[PDB]
Amino acid sequence: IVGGKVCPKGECPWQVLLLVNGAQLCGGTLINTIWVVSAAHCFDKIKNWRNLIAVLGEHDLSEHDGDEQSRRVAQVIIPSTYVPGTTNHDIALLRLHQPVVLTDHVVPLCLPERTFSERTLAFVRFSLVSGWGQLLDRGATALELMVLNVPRLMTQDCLQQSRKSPNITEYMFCAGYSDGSKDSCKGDSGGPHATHYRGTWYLTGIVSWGQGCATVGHFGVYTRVSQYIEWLQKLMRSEPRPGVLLRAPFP
Amino acid sequence: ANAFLEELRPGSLERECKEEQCSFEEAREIFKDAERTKLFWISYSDGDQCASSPCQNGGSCKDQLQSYICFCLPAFEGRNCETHKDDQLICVNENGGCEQYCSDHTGTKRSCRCHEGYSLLADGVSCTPTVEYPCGKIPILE
Amino acid sequence: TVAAYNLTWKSTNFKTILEWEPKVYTVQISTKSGDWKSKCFYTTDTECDLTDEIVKDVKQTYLARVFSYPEPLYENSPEFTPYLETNLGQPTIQSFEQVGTKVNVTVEDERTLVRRNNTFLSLRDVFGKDLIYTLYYWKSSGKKTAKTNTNEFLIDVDKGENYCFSVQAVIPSRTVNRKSTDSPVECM
Ligand SMILES: COc1cc(CNc2ccc(C(=N)N)cc2)c(NS(C)(=O)=O)cc1OCc1ccccc1
Ligand SMILES: *[C@@H]1O[C@H](CO)[C@@H](O)[C@H](O)[C@H]1O
Ligand SMILES: *[C@@H]1O[C@@H](C)[C@@H](O)[C@@H](O)[C@@H]1O
Ligand SMILES: C[As](C)(=O)[O-]
Ligand SMILES: [Ca+2]
Ligand SMILES: [Ca+2]
Ligand SMILES: [Ca+2]
Ligand SMILES: [Ca+2]
Ligand SMILES: [Ca+2]
Ligand SMILES: [Ca+2]
Ligand SMILES: [Ca+2]
Ligand SMILES: [Ca+2]
Ligand SMILES: [Ca+2]
Repeated sequence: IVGGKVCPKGECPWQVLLLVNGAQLCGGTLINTIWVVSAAHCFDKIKNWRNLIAVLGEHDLSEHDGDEQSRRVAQVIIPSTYVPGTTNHDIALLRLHQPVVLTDHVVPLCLPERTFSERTLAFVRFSLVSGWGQLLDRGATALELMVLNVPRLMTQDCLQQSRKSPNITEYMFCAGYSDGSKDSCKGDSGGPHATHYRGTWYLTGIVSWGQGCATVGHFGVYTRVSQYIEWLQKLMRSEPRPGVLLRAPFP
Repeated sequence: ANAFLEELRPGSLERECKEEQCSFEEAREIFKDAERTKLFWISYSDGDQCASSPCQNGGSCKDQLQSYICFCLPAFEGRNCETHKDDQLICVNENGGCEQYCSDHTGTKRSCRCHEGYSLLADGVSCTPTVEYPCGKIPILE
Repeated sequence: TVAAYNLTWKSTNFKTILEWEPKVYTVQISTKSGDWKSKCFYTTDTECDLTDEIVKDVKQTYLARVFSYPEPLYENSPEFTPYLETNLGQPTIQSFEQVGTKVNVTVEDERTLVRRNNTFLSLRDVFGKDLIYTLYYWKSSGKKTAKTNTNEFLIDVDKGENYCFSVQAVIPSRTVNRKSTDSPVECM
């Protein structure tokens, strides 16, 4: 996160930290006790699939406390339309080996219904993005969970307001600033773009890609979660398949 | 207007334009100056656009130059107050006033729903948590 | 389906209607950092009244966009700041009393679409010191002018001779649309 602030411990309870072989890999979003939504590109270079770990209730990566809970990721589901090294369909559904315990520091973000997300949430102007990603485009990552409020743009506006690169599909949407001051960044990939509406937060986006980080003339791009609600729900009701990695058809 | 021999009398705006309808020449015969006659004539001859009573639902019309402006009562909008504010209870309009989910229904009124972990209150619009840790709420802020 | 175009604001005394071409739509309005609000749902008119939305804060800058139906095709309107752009209506001379060598000319404090409590605020209520009125009066072949910060003029008159008056509502700080049209003429 470029240009944001530390999320006070406990005010970003659905945020997830993903680690491979103990190394920081990406962010994610808890949506119930056993499922986590993250970005598919986070897994393009994984080799030891039995070494993915999801940590909840994390905040400061330099201190350990009782709010932290770790779980092996039993399954990583990606749309079978996603292509490593490309931008479209950047989403993944992760099944934790064991459910996490819901506490004051670990709570799931609501997965909304498709139409509510399309016709209402899509027009709430600001949403929060968060992660332990880079603080500067060139820079190193953050030790404390960082959060940033960003305004959403309809795609026609995003393109018109951007310099002339992957295409913004209907499975994406832009959010942020083009003045070069605020954006999420690479290490924030897979983390939540959460929208607040009438007392409740809902998952509307996933940190996905962008030109550099907070590059002038560009906006961050996020997976448009409303297009995957049925996909995520059918899968969540599915039986655990052999092997960690699974590719499920989409639609 | 002009009646038999009235034009022998010097011009009088009251008698001819107020108490009567005066043409442009009678008006010019009064102000004499062209720029003055036009300034007077532009309004005098405009007409009252409110004549047709365009404002609906108890609105109040205010005439302008070749146009009007409708002032409406609270529950109305539109150029002519033709829009009923109390008839916009659909899901696309402010989420049907629902706290969470909104379902339109052709003919009848819209219904509101809630996400798992919540339940719809008796007001038909609000949702309340049924679990201790419902999704979307930040415990330490609650 | 084709995207609306030539979106134009038509505003006077704050009655604000968004118009467009060509002759099913839905309009959304917002301030640069507020949520988007839908208006004129699936209307087949090529216009939409937005008065109730903009009078909530006339000092704000709104942006509107017209969606089209047979993300949706849409077009943005120009930005619109009521207070700096709503056209002042045609004023009216309310009265003029003479007192010897002077004459008081009073301009009517016209109502606007801006609501506050159970009422409509006047043009004065909304602009305060920002609004002045100009007077153009004559008898003689020349014209004269006087300006005022209130809704009243106090001028000198040569006894006996007849006078005619006309007023204009003006907001001097303004760049564009700074003067209303001339009021109807009124004479003694
Ligand atoms: C999923 O696709 C991409 C993800 C990421 C890394 N993830 C990421 C996440 C968020 C943002 C940001 N919001 N500014 C920026 C970056 C990157 N950037 S990288 C090479 O440094 O890792 C690129 C991606 O697409 C290819 C591409 C090519 C050219 C221009 C744009 C995109
Ligand atoms: C009332 O009169 C006005 C002014 O000409 C007209 O435009 C309206 O449509 C009519 O109802
Ligand atoms: C004019 O204004 C409208 C708003 C209503 O008050 C009417 O009753 C009145 O005549
Ligand atoms: C991610 As872009 C379309 O603003 O360059
Ligand atoms: Ca820690
Ligand atoms: Ca006559
Ligand atoms: Ca006559
Ligand atoms: Ca007569
Ligand atoms: Ca008379
Ligand atoms: Ca004549
Ligand atoms: Ca005559
Ligand atoms: Ca004559
Ligand atoms: Ca008129």
